[PDB]
Amino acid sequence: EVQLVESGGGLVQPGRSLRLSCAASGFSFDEYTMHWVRQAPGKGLEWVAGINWKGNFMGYADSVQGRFTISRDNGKNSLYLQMNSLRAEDTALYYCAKDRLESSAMDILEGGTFDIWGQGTMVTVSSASTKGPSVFPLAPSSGTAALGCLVKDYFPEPVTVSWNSGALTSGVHTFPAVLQSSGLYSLSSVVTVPSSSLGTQTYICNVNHKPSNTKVDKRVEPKSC
Amino acid sequence: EIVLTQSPGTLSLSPGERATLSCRASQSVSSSYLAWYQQKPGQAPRLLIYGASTRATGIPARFSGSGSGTDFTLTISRLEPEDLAVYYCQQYGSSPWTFGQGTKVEIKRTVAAPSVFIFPPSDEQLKSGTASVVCLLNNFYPREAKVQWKVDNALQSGNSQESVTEQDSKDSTYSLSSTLTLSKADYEKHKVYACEVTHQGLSSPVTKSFNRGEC
Repeated sequence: EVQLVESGGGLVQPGRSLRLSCAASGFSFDEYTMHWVRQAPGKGLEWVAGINWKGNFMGYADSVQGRFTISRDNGKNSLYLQMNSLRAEDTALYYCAKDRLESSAMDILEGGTFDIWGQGTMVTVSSASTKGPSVFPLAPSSGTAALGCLVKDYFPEPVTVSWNSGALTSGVHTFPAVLQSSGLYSLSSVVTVPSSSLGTQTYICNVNHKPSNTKVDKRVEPKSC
Repeated sequence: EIVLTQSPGTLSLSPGERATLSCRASQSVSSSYLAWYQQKPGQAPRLLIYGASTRATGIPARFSGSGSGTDFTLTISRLEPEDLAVYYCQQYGSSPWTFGQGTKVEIKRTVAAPSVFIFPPSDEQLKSGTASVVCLLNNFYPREAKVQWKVDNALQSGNSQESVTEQDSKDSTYSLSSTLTLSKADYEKHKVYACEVTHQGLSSPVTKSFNRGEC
């Protein structure tokens, strides 16, 4: 089975460096032009750099010239991207991508369609410091009720939410995060339930924010008066 | 540089209907070197078409491409549910290779009015100076909805943000949250918090509300 697996992404301050790698298996890696293609959050795709099978012809997007370096190790079936002098605008999910064309050689960077892609590795360039979320209950009250958890003021993306350690999945909505004017992210996760269940059943949201190693379990129960 | 302009921004189509997606280039794309990709949320792009008209291996026959020069089209002859995605065109006739900005294909279904819920700030949040009030719209179609905040009957502006889910894979509906953010100081100053919802599936707007500190 064909695999491309990227790694090396993370949060870095502007001006600093990162090195991405893409490890390939399941095909003759040393016979193809390989590429990096990036996708800024909410945006479209942009070719970043490419390198021919032999690794002697390479090309770069204008925006990363002088800053990024693509290279390959055919013995390790691996592709790399050295990224120096990172800027906020370099923030993106970085995909490793295989060219469709088996190489015609004559030593050139060519091709231009990508038929196999990795899952991508996320790069965030910012002077903002990692910050874990505060988790607040969205309590139900008064035949369907709703409850939830507010996951507020964290950085950077992403945060994941489950309910009852994965046991509650139907009726759940975990919303896309929004960027607040503070520069921090916030989202809510909700679930609709039969009203009668409010007295009978326990609801706990499980919040994970990997960048800050923040794991929070918040029991959500009806409010009284 | 070759700029690719896709249209429309969004297509809404019932299953079985024809999807026609356009890609226009700012200069001639040499040798019809134009590709189309499908991208679903959380997933990497998938190559559908290359050379303007050639289906990639494994791609269903309902996908086809045509065109040359500056005008190209992707056609899905009869839309399947799983075709909900963003579609991107890409030229590789001239370097640097460039992509269009995408056309989103969403699935049309019958109108469904949202159920609406309102959440006051928790006492835990209140203990530290900020109050968030949340309005939830559940399981609705179409996407377009108006969600207005009223505080003691005064309509709010500029102090709320919305977030919308992707279309449900099961029932093709959306859900939406609107979040009103106030300081704890002015939160405690007011009594009646309401979200008013206007939607095609509602004969008149629906309001959910709570009275601060009450039950």
